[PDB]
Amino acid sequence: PIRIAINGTGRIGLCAIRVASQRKDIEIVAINSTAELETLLHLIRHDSVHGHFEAQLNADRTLNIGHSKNILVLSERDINKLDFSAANAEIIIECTGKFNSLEASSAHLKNSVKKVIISAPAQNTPTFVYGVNHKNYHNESVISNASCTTNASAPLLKILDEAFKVENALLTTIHSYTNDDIRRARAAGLNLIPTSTGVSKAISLVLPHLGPKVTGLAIRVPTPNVSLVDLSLNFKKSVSKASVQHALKDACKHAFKGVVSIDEERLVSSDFISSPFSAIVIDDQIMTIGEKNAKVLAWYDNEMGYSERLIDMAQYIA
Amino acid sequence: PIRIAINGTGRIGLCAIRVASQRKDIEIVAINSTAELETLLHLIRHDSVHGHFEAQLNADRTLNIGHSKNILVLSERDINKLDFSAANAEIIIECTGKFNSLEASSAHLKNSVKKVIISAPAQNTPTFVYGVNHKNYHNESVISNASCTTNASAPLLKILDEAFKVENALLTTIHSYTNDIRRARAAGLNLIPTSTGVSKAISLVLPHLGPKVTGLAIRVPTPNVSLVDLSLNFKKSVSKASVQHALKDACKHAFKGVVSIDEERLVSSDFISSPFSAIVIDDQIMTIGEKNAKVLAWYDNEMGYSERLIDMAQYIA
Amino acid sequence: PIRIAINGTGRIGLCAIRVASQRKDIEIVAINSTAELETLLHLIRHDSVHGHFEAQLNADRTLNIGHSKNILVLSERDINKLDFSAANAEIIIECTGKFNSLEASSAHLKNSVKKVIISAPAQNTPTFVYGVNHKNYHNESVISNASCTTNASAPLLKILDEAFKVENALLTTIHSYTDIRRARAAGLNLIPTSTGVSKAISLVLPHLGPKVTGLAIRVPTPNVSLVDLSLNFKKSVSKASVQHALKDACKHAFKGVVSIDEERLVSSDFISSPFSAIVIDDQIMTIGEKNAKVLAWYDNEMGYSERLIDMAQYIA
Amino acid sequence: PIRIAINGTGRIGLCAIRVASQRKDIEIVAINSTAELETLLHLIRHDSVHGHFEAQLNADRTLNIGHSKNILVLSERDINKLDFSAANAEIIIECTGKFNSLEASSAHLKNSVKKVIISAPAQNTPTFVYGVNHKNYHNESVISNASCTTNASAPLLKILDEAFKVENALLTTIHSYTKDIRRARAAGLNLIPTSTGVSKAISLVLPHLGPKVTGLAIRVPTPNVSLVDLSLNFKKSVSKASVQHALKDACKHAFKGVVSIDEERLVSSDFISSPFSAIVIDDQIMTIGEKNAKVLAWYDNEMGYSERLIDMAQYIAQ
Ligand code: NA
Ligand code: NA
Ligand code: NA
Ligand code: NA
Ligand code: NA
Ligand code: NA
Ligand code: NA
Ligand code: NA
Ligand code: NA
Repeated sequence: PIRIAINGTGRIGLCAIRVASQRKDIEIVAINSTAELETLLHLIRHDSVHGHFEAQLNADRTLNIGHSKNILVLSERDINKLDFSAANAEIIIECTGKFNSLEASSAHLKNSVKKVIISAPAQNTPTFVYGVNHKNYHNESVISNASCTTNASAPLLKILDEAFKVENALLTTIHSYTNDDIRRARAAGLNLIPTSTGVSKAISLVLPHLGPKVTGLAIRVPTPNVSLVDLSLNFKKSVSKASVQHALKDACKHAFKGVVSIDEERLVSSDFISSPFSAIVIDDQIMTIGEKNAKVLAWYDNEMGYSERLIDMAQYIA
Repeated sequence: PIRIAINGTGRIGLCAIRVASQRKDIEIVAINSTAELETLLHLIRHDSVHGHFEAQLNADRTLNIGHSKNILVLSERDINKLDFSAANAEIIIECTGKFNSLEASSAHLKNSVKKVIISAPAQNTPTFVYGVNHKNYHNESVISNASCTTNASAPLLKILDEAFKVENALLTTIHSYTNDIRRARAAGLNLIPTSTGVSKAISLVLPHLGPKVTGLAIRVPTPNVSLVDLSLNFKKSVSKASVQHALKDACKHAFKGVVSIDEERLVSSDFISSPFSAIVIDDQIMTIGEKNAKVLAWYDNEMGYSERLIDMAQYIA
Repeated sequence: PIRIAINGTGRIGLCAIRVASQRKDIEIVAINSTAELETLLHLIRHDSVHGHFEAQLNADRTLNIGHSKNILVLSERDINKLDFSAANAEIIIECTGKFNSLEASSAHLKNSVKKVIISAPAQNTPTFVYGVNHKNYHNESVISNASCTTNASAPLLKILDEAFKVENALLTTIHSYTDIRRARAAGLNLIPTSTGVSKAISLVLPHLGPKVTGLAIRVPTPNVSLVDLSLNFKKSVSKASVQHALKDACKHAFKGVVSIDEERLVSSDFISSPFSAIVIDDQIMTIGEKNAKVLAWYDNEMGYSERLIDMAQYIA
Repeated sequence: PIRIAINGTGRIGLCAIRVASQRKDIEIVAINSTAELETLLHLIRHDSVHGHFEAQLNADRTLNIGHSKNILVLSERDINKLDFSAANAEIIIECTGKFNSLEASSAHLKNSVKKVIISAPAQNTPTFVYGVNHKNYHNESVISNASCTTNASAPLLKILDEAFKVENALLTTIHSYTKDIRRARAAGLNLIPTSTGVSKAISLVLPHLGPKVTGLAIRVPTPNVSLVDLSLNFKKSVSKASVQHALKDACKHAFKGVVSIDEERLVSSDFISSPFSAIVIDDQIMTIGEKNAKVLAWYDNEMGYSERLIDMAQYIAQ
């Protein structure tokens, strides 16, 4: 199996642990956490959003979770002292948020450690979204998995561009913040909060030909975990509700199998908690206006889709 | 004063009462409510969103609110028995939700009662949005004030069409719901996509634009303050600054008192009880390519609409 | 298998369907619902709180759920026209809220149909709480399963009275909900409400009911509620002795009914719990010789619904 | 007027600014904040809970709010460098949460500074609750105003003890929130029980009662308006009517302006911004047996406490 270590046990790290533990060709050899061991085990077992999970402590105080039966637990805040090579980790999943740059995360590249995947946008760092541009990977030692919002948006842009040619698009993310710029200085409270999110630049990293043609924003909403992306697109080729439906359905069967899904059951946001998909298209709400414009909406769990792609990327770059 | 009666004391009726009570050239002569007198008084006085409000009972058990010092309180569910004419009302603000059609609301027309404004979309009913097409009013006896969502989106459409010529637009309403199979879902804390007939609603007040627009709503569990998100494609070229400038200029002139601009980077709860039909989010205006813009605006889904209701009452009188 | 019908597909009716479908000795033979068939199916399959559940439609348009393979679906508002007898139903789980009285629910009784359990407090109706007084059943044909609040509090009152002898108690239910106060917007408010605790407890523990009273505070969270008992006892208590008395009851007389949380969990961890009450072990406290505070969680749909079916199996 | 300075502009410091600005015998001469001046002015003016407030910048970059027309704005994190004496401050309202101890806050006692009131429980610090034990104040230079919870419960305990003699009481605080493993869980939408050292807290202000009372808090995800729920056992026999009368009488007399009664059957949101330490829920008072009662009371988590903080400032200045 591919030997990985997870650095950081916030929400993303915890979800990565749970996801990676279920992949038969992964072995988690080490977790580094600011939490004491017993607290870490509690947090893995009990989750306000994703429910209960099986995890045990071995007699030797390693963790035993799924396929990963011998997980060393560390608690070293100083990246220069942290030694994942001693656990024979090959791939570091960097989930602390304290090293989100090429230079900072490169400090992990010690002795036998092969690669780092940063679970966030990272300054000066090659960025990949599984299903979108991962096949452009060329042995880079330190990469970014972008954001949950880009992982939802970028597949949809790619499908729709390949089918109808995107001339321009406007994206609104409805970002569910319950479990997650002067407007930031206020209590979130139960407010709707608009925020700029650098969509164009973010898309440019993984779809360089589209980034300059798209922009948008986020609206933060006090609901839990499940977010929605709202794409308003202008295409070169003429479109209908049916042709757009077909292009998305077909991609989910083929090039985006396991990454994009379609909801034909008229479900609501809570139905997608813990979904593994990067995006789940809201089929019945696909609409067109004029010859060349469409609106496409898609759900995503802002933790689980991203975490599944993070471990997909680990498997791929190995 | 213009003598009005309010039928229904749900959320819109209550807000209409509060608004009307503060207008010097309005007199609320009657309120018909399914609530008992004392309950009605409590609901007028204490509001979980809009706060506390001064109201008294007179000795003779009429209500006393602001400029309306002698409001008769009725409790008659049958519109054919209901007689607002006994209080010399000239205009009905129809807020019950039970008579949202021309045929049904025409039952109000008797004796002194010459006009009805329905506080909702209504079948076969002439529909007006103040600032958008109210000047086309031609003495119709029963009209609709449309919805809160249309009152926010239609002004923005008209301003931007006049400036840049709308070719197409997509409108997402983020509809605050704290106060179709998806509707069978105990909303809980769900986000809920909903079709809303945007094209038809806009066609009623901007016939030239209705066919060029569509969209939807996303119901969200926050209170009162909603947002509309317009994605527009224009004939003329645009920029953030030129869109900003067109909206700002409209708020000084033809949409004064109807559309406002937020330049202070506020959040939703800052607009609770706002009287505007829409408050443009200045800093979040954006464009892409030569011809496309995104415009967001806030609105309180009760208070903007209720202010317009009474504006329309004064105008049609 | 014992053949039951569910009348009403609100929250409690849906949860009773799901629970009953997983019990091998129960066959659901009919459901009556104001929803159209396809909508009912959707609501059984998809739940904003309890998650996704497997359910299928047969060719003949009966439902197939768990051990209940051939469920007749009805839609009849008139209790006199409605006939669960045609599916050979012995017991009705009455969950509409429209017939919460002995007189009203008696109309179910016809043919195969021998018994009704009303899923709420019902006027003039023999009331039982499983593990508290169900063994006092003497074949009554219409019974009430009381409320979710009483199913949580009555077991705890019984355990603690037997151990230490209740002199008096005050109960506060924090009731998760996602009289002029009822005209006020739910969401956005803590709402105190009287709930006739004393009377409700008197129905199932007649000696205790007069010694207790309380109220509820309605809070905008989903499903998982808490009961907060402040008790004065004749015998002396400590955290340790109270803890021990509750723990022992969970192993013995209240096994499967009351549980203890020793893991310091929070409310959302008990969503879908089958227990009538889960005691919050670390938050038990005493003061003076004679006073204790005991908290317990409960899912206000699932524990109650498990009890509903438990009671069906018992009175059969 | 009494010259005060406010250290810290979190929620409590912001409320203290607004309350103090409206007191004719107070002058706020300085505010120390981690925020830049323009951001502070924004936070004072616009509040998600208490609404909009008038505040202006003077030409000389002081703030002008209510009776405080010349407020100096500082941004010094190091308490040893911070010089409130340069603004002739007499009373420091210590609202940062970084110096909640006698030793730590005594660093404020420089040059012309006369007194410090800490807006939190503080280690080794004389603690006072206005209306409960403030008349026991004896010139102490550093004091604590306790917590918002204690400010609600202690007045009720004192009133009811004086009337009927508390033998024992059990207190549950329903705390509206917008080592203890439960704190490792993002609050989220959860109800969260927490031990809160009620007995010790009460002991500080009512030493004779602290040993007879205990309790806990349940954290609930509603904004600002909290409830205290007291279950009391008395020496003297009580009735609903006698308990009602005792509370009503105290609100007219010894607790005028501190405790009030709600006879209008209102709900939590109706008390947002209330200045009272506690608002008794009159219709929900109940007794059982001869000697036991339950009493509930509302309070705004911020405003009641902030009003008392400035009341205490005015009191100790004299
Ligand atoms: Na009517
Ligand atoms: Na105009
Ligand atoms: Na503004
Ligand atoms: Na509006
Ligand atoms: Na008691
Ligand atoms: Na304390
Ligand atoms: Na006072
Ligand atoms: Na207080
Ligand atoms: Na005062």
